Amino acid sequence: LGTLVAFAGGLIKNPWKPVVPTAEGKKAVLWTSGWTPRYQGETIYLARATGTEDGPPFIKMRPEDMDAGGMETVFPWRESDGDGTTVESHHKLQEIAMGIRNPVMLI
Amino acid sequence: GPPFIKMRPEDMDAGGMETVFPWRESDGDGTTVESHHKLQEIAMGIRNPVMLI
Amino acid sequence: ALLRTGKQLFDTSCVSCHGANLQGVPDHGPSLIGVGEAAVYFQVSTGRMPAMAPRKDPIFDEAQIDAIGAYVQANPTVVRNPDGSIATQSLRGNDLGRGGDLFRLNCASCHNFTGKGGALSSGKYAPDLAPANEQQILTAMLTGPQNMPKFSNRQLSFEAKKDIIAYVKVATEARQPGGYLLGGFGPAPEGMAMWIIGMVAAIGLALWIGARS
Amino acid sequence: VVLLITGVYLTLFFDPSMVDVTYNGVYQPLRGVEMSRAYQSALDISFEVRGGLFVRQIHHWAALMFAAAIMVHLARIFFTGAFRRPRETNWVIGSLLLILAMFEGYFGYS
Amino acid sequence: PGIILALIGLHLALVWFQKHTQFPGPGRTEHNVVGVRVMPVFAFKSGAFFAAIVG
Ligand SMILES: CC(C)=CCC/C(C)=C/CC/C(C)=C\CC/C(C)=C/CC/C(C)=C/CC/C(C)=C/CC/C(C)=C/CC/C(C)=C/CC/C(C)=C/CC1=C(C)C(=O)c2ccccc2C1=O
Ligand SMILES: CC(C)=CCC/C(C)=C\CC/C(C)=C\CC/C(C)=C/CC/C(C)=C/CC/C(C)=C\CC/C(C)=C/CC/C(C)=C\CC/C(C)=C/CC1=C(C)C(=O)c2ccccc2C1=O
Ligand code: HEC
Ligand code: HEC
Ligand code: HEM
Repeated sequence: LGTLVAFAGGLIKNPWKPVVPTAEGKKAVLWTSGWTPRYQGETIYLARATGTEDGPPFIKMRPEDMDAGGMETVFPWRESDGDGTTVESHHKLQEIAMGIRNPVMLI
Repeated sequence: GPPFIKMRPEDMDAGGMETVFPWRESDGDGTTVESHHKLQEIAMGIRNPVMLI
Repeated sequence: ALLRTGKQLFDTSCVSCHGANLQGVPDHGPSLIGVGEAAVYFQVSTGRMPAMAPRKDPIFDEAQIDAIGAYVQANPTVVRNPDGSIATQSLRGNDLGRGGDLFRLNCASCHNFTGKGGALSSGKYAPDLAPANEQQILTAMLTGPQNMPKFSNRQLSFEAKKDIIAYVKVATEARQPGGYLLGGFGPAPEGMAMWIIGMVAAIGLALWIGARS
Repeated sequence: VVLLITGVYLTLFFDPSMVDVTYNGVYQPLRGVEMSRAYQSALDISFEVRGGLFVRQIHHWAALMFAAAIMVHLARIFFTGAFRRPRETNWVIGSLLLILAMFEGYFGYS
Repeated sequence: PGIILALIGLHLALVWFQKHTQFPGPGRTEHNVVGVRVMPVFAFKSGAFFAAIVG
């Protein structure tokens, strides 16, 4: 019993421990999205992807940048991430891009 | 910003040894991703390091 | 004389559907006010126009179409060459990777990884992208035909559109380096080919080598 | 047996990492795209090793033939009754082999 | 792969030591095996089938 527990105990992780910082404390990953506010009043833009790496891979959106029959995929911008020129900003934008609950359909 | 800085003759004493690498201005400081990669390729080279005494 | 020849050609075959002032019959046709010459070019050249809807041969041929387009615009334009012809190779772009990312994000959900067809709900489907030219692709994504979202030029820039056009024209006409393309879809044709070729040949070899009774 | 040989070959070129990189390879329609190290390793096997595409296609076809042959053999055993009293344990072993092959192929093409 | 190799070994060992089944026929009985011996014929046929499948 001892050896079985010590051999299988390194894989087990608690899914409900609070690790994600939000505006109301720390929450468990499976309850947060990336659209979750962080400091009680932060502006999170609906940014769209450009598919290029010139300076921005995410640009803001104005209401007149679409027609009455279009659909756009948007992500959370959070201006403090900046365009991806520095390595830090590039990493922030990449963690924006690789999030399973990030994409949103705007019609 | 800099992982590599230039050298002048007076930046050393008569009993000093220093490891030096090839700079090539066009690499710049490692602020952008391309320059970061250039500097990484400088640092990971098996015939790059030079001993200056 | 373009506006004149356009109206006469329109009043003969188009007023029946949409209207005398191009405002839309409540039962027959849509409004057609805000649409430009690009919608007229696409819908007519692809033969989808005058109808009672797959692609077919166009009835008006490259001059009547331009006249009708100018007329409808006079009450999104097509791209032309500096000599007045419609652009064919000018619409290709040079950033194939960007074009492919944009295609997989915006377009591949309905057509395919490589522009094959797709099934939609309750009848309708998305066609194959092989028989379309560059101007037709441009006008398609500019006007947004039935059940296809309309991609404004402000949400998808002209350069991004040109990159997407280059990517689809490469993905539709490049030779496969691995043998016979089994339909462009995934492992369903591959499992079919397995069961029909490999297992049949193996079982025939077993029948030849072994005995039976 | 063919799966074993071709997999041993394939292990000399694969890097199973999820760290991200930019392609900058020979397949131009993907130049400049952010990918993982595993996807780039598979693209390299396909496009820059002389024979790698051939070998991995042999590998995938051998996997499909493996599964189909196992199913046809199970059909023969079941319909002829070769699973009765003396050979029930061998029936059980074959069933375990079938489950294992299913999951091994699933992990393979991922 | 290791587990599958071990199970295939045990499977083939059981098939080898519990002799094979056969269909009812003229000279066939619940107590004998009618067929061909390994050495000249069975190994030849098995190797030829292996080569054909690889092909
Ligand atoms: C015979 C056996 C199934 C009996 C099991 C007894 C039963 C009590 C066990 C419990 C299992 C439960 C209760 C239900 C089982 C149903 C299912 C969920 C089982 C999961 C896996 C299962 C064990 C696989 C068995 C399937 C079966 C044994 C395959 C044998 C097929 C036959 C005998 C091959 C003969 C040669 C063949 C016909 C040559 C022509 C090719 C034809 C068209 C193959 C048909 C065909 C096949 C078979 C495809 O798999 C396929 C996949 C993708 C695309 C197309 C095809 C396709 O066309
Ligand atoms: C000795 C040496 C290797 C040590 C190495 C020395 C060292 C210093 C060198 C270092 C180098 C290292 C790094 C590498 C060494 C070697 C390396 C290069 C190899 C890498 C892998 C390589 C590519 C593989 C090549 C070899 C290949 C070409 C040969 C394959 C042929 C073999 C494996 C066939 C086996 C067949 C099978 C598994 C055996 C089963 C027994 C037979 C088939 C009976 C089966 C069978 C049974 C059992 C029935 O009961 C039955 C009942 C009713 C009907 C039919 C049957 C039936 O067929
Ligand atoms: C009543 C039969 C009918 C005929 C005839 C007809 N149309 Fe249409 N048209 C429709 C219908 C219905 C639609 C709605 C979209 C669809 O069905 O694809 C449409 C769509 C269109 C559109 C695009 C609408 C949009 O929102 O972008 C244009 C442009 C158009 N028609 C112009 C024409 C032209 C040019 C002709 C050539 C004489 C023509 N119509 C003849 C029925 C007709
Ligand atoms: C499932 C929604 C949908 C999306 C998203 C979509 N398409 Fe379409 N597309 C369609 C449908 C449905 C048609 C058929 C229009 C018709 O029949 O009038 C079509 C038609 C077309 C055609 C004309 C086909 C022909 O035969 O001339 C082209 C070209 C095209 N789409 C390209 C694109 C491109 C490029 C994108 C990405 C910007 C895209 N599509 C995104 C559904 C979609
Ligand atoms: C025994 C049953 C096996 C099955 C059913 C199986 C199946 C598969 C399949 C379907 C793939 C995807 C091929 C592709 O890229 O299209 C794959 C990939 C791979 N297999 Fe296997 N395989 C088996 C055994 C092995 C073994 C024994 C090894 C190594 C010793 C191996 C090594 C690999 C490697 C390295 C890859 C990734 C390389 C690549 O995808 O190009 N496989 N496997």
